[PDB]
Amino acid sequence: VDKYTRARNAGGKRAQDCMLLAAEGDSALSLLRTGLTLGKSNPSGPSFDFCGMISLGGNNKVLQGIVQVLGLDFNCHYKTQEERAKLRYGCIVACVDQDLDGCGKILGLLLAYFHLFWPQLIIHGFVKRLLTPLIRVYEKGKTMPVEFYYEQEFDAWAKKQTSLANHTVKYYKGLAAHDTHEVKSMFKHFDNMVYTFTLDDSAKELFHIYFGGESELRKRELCTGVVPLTETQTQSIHSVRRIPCSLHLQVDTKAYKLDAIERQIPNFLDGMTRARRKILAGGVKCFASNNRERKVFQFGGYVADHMFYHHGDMSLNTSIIKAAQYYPGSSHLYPVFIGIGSFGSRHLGGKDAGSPRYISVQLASEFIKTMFPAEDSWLLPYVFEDGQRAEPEYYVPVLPLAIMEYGANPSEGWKYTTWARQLEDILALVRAYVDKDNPKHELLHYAIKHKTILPLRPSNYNFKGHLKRFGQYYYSYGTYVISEQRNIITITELPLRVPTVAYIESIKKSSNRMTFIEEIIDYSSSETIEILVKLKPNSLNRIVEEFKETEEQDSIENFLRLRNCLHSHLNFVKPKGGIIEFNTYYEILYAWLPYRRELYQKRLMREHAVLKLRIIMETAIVRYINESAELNLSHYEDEKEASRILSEHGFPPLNHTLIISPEFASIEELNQKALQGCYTYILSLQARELLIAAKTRRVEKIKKMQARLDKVEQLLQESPFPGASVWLEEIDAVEKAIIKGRNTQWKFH
Amino acid sequence: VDKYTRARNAGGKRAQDCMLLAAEGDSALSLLRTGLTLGKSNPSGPSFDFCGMISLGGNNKVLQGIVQVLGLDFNCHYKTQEERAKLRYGCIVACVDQDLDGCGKILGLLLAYFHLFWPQLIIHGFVKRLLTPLIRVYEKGKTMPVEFYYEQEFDAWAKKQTSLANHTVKYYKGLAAHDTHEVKSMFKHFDNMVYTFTLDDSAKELFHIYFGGESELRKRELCTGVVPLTETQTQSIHSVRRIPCSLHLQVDTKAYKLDAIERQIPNFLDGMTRARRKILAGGVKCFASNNRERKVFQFGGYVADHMFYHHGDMSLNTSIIKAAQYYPGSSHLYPVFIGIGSFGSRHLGGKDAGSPRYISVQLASEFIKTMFPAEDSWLLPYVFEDGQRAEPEYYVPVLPLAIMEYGANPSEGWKYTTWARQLEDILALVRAYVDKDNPKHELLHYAIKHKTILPLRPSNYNFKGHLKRFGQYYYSYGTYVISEQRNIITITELPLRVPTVAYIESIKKSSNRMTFIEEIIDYSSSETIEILVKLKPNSLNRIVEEFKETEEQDSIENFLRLRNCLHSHLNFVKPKGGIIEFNTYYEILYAWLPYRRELYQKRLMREHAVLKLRIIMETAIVRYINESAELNLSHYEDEKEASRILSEHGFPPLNHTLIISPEFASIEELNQKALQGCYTYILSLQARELLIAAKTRRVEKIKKMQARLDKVEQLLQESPFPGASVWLEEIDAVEKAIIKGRNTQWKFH
Repeated sequence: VDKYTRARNAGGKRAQDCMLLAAEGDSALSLLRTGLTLGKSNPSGPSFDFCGMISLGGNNKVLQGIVQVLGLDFNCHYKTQEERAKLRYGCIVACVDQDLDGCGKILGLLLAYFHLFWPQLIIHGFVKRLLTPLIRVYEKGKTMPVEFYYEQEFDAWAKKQTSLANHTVKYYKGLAAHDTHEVKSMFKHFDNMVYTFTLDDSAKELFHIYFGGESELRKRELCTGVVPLTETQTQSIHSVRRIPCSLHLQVDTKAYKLDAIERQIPNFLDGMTRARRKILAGGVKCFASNNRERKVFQFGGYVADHMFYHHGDMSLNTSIIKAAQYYPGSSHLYPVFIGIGSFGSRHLGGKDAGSPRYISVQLASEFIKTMFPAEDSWLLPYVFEDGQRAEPEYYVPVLPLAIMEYGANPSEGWKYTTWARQLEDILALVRAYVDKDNPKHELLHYAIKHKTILPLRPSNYNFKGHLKRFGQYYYSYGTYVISEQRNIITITELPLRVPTVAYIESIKKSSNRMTFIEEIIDYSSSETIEILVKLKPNSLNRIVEEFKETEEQDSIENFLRLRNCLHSHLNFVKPKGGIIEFNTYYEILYAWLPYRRELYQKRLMREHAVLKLRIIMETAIVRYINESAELNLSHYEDEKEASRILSEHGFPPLNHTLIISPEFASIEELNQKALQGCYTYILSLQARELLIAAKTRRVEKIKKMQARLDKVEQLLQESPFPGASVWLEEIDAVEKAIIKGRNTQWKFH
Repeated sequence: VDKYTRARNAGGKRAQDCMLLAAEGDSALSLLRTGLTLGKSNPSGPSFDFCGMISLGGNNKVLQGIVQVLGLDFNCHYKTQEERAKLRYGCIVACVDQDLDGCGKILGLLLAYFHLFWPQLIIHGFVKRLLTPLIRVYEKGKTMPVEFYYEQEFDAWAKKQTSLANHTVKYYKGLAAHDTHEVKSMFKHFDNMVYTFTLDDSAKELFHIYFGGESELRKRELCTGVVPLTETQTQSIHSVRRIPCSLHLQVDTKAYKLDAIERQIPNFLDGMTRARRKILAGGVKCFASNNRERKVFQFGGYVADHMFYHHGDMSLNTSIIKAAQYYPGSSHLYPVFIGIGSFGSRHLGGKDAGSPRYISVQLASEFIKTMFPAEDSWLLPYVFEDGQRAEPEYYVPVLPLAIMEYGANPSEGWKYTTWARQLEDILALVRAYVDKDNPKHELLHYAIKHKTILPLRPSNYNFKGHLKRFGQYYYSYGTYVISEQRNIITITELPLRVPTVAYIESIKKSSNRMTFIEEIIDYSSSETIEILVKLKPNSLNRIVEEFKETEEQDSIENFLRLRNCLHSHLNFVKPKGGIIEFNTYYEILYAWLPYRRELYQKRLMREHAVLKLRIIMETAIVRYINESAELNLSHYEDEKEASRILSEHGFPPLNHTLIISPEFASIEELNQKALQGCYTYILSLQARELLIAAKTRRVEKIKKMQARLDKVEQLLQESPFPGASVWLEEIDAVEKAIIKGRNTQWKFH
């Protein structure tokens, strides 16, 4: 009875005709109230005579709320027609958003709830949804648009079209996006919009997996991607208006389950989540003209406007602030921004940063120009947020960046914990893989059979303690000095990633050792540690007898808790989709190596093709320079006549815009679109560089481009793989930028 | 003992030398820890030997926390030197932000707390603050900047300068904005930065007013503006490093008290708060090139980036949504945006809007182009957020917009409630004031002596009920029909601004009238009301005997609560600063009328001056066209030589950039800057329009501009005030845009 509008004929004699429109949220209910009492404007349509509304967004108080209005009995089983004819409504029709959230959450729980208790209602048809168009394309002529209920049904349409300069493509992911014209239009044919769920005897196991525990089988299920619906499946759905449970659950609620765990766990190619990749791409795009200081809320507003960030601002502001912190033992070891201001210190974990009204930010632009090179950002797959081009799917850096900066996730949802690796020990291994004159190039012999002779040990940069390997795990230690005059113990270095004030409180709470120490003061600097622990008198002789001299840990380093264990949970997201757990750090590096050399081969192949057709166009223009006298265009002022004349004298037609600036185009689109254009690389000249003193320029340009094409053709013939000698120069420029940044305190003066 | 670092010599024998740096927040404490243990890099500076730190997170647990570390006794009075020499520190030194918040809140409460209990400590000097530069200007040459502690001390500096093309002006409103170089630089001279508070025997009454109740005297105090410090006062403060309590409280904590009540109460010129004025100016700036659709979070990100909005996004998103709702009885009656989507309905108060990920927005551009005309946005005073030009101080519309759209504030902080006024009754009164042939132009005879013959009654648009005046107040009524067959009462119209679902719950809670009715169902449309109240049998004869037939209210309209009283609290903000309460709606209109005609006079005077110097420049160029033959500049290729030659032949030097585009410049800046420039309106020609076929163009342009100057000179000589005939045409275009919008449901097709 909460937000429930009762139908007129509900519970009476014609209660087998009624529907119960079950909307999620509260704006969907406003759309339904607009559509149901639409009036005399459509006589053949629904109304409140046979439709009632109830809200959702609640085994809770809400799922016991539709039971009270349908008259459902838990003890019944509803097998025959006369036994399920004592319900107060004919069916339920769900009204959810077309986005990742509504069809994953509300429909998924409602179907699982009906399958758990009354599975004979999904059979014979009682749970229905209604689906509203996703994409509408509007012509500049006619008023009735062309509508698509799935995105693949739009991709199969617009691929077969001409230039879409007269069409407006418009996406509708939520029910609050439909205008009054088109919400009036959807309630013309309300009955051609209601689909029915069915069972297929695989839904038993699939409802067992995704809902109701069994986390082992969910971890076995979410390892692969989200395979979208094929063409014959969508045609078979539209033919009979019946959708199976297993297709909707596999496609439309696996995708929610993967969307929820992809904003916590980072991709393993670049080490970023989705929001951090938005921040990096918006920072590359923002600071490209002038590298001027922007404040943090202004750069956050830029990223929200231009990279389509729709999850609040305080998450965005703390992600902008968190990335640019450079204290000892921070999350980023190679930050992508420069923190002009006060971004917090090591003592309370970066939580004492300034307000984002006051602090500023700017790019690194010597690190970020060299780690993520700009001529490979045109070869990466991108995401599309409602038809507009946002951030890429994944960057591929030069050096394996998922194991270089160490960070965890600040939640107890999913397990993820990375400790950094030695830069001097990843560079030796990468340059053993790439270079052929590097004497340890038998790495290939044990990159397959795992026979590993080069090491990867943890970072120990910005760390004055010790790291020791005890059997299987590494341990970090702190340092201390003892004054045997006035018995103050001075703590000078805590172990890795341990903030100071939480350490002080952890000594405060342990009462078995608070009964020895008297007073404790933190006189530390902003980046070093100096803690005085003043002990009670006659204490040092008996704390040795309480806390024993173990070989792994002496008497003081368990008295003051100066030992840390480096547990490491390596759970990552695949590029195509899924979840992968790795179990050593060698495997993350091995996976990274295959992907990067294919970007070297792709961008060299792309450059080779573009140089081919640049040379073709410039040779054609020089040939027009030679015999320009035999073309009296002064009386050929009609464009089609000069076009037909130039078609006779062997000149090729060229799409000159796509030759000058190939913008995110692939190799095959360059091959099949650059030869279909007009003759406006000749018939659009200034007639100012047509003389002799500019022909030498174009002959020299052809000379430079031909030499560069010979250079690219000898780069693609190398050993061990194409583009190898390009990638060593990139490694050297990266490590010079990192070395120039480490001895400037990452300010780059 | 909460976040307290004990000074090293505190409480001992040299405890008269120590300081207690009391920082607000937690980033200030990181700055102080960076500065105190700065090391051997300055030997003559503070350290932890004689300085301790304590935080001020917030008569509480924190103000009893500095008592415990200073050793303050409530019963003592601390009059003589030997009685205040038993404290554990020498003084307290406050470290607060230079912004509106820190110096208003934390210093204000700390000074009031010390004045309430130990007033003999402010005398003889115990409460000190620390002053950090506000503005630094950096030269492209030298490295040491020029520093300013007050803003007036910067305005008196930069006014006396030359062109600031080699200086970078940089503002520091918060303590987290100081870089490493300059936080190291401020701790060189730490002792030239600590100022001491003193009493002046007016602070007794001023501490009595602002702190500790007495809201009557605060309402009497905040009626005027915030008069900033004069030059001789700041020089007298810097001479002896003593600041009075009364100057800091009057200037720096009145300003916080006015900043807090200026984001709730709107200005009376335009009817907007500060955030809504940011949204309007950013919407005018965003949708100016192409009036496309932008989603609400993208337009919010634009306003945060370009108009300097620093108060979160959900306040901004709900203000963008409330600025475009157009249901019956909404806040805006003339919304400034067009709501492409679903922005909520009248039934639950417009709080059932869509998510701002999905809904879109665009400008009105026929209303907003005519109410706020674009050639007066260059004559309004603006605000400056850290040296950059944000939103104006106040718009001045055409029609008095504070009394046309009715809205309240959704809080119990300050009283503000406006009910709209009849458009047909404000237009008659404004056009009686402006026009001289309008026969009721004796409005001037009783705009002074208040003798009022034209009325202002409430709106009754989008309202099907009744409005009746009973003595002093207006009352709104609802409608109903009674079926004497099956005793359902059908409610068809609720009174003004009353949402439906809250009305239903208000009938549900009253148990003395729920004992008669038994069902109540809501079959309303999106914009009309239809509620069925199904009563128990034999009920209608006795509800007449419970609820009497008063002349003001019959038996049904107090049974169903269909009567509303129109209380109206008219509290507004002045343009200069302050709080004004008005007590009728005539007075708001009278105040608005004087301001608008001075903008007509200002923009006509501005246009007159610009046309004068445009005619001067174009006449000079035509004179150069005449005798261009007598200037052989072919061997005068040196620019200074041709400049000195053109200075001889009567040609005036003109700043041509400021003549072509006068950008926010006043009349006197046009008069004293347009005559000091170079001769590059002649010596920068294309030499393509120098021939005969372009001289006719410039002679015709001089003809048009001379006719327009005669038109402006006869507009400034009118009656009753200059620019009167310009303002009637604006009223007619406004009311045609409003009439074109009311019968399109404010979609403007």
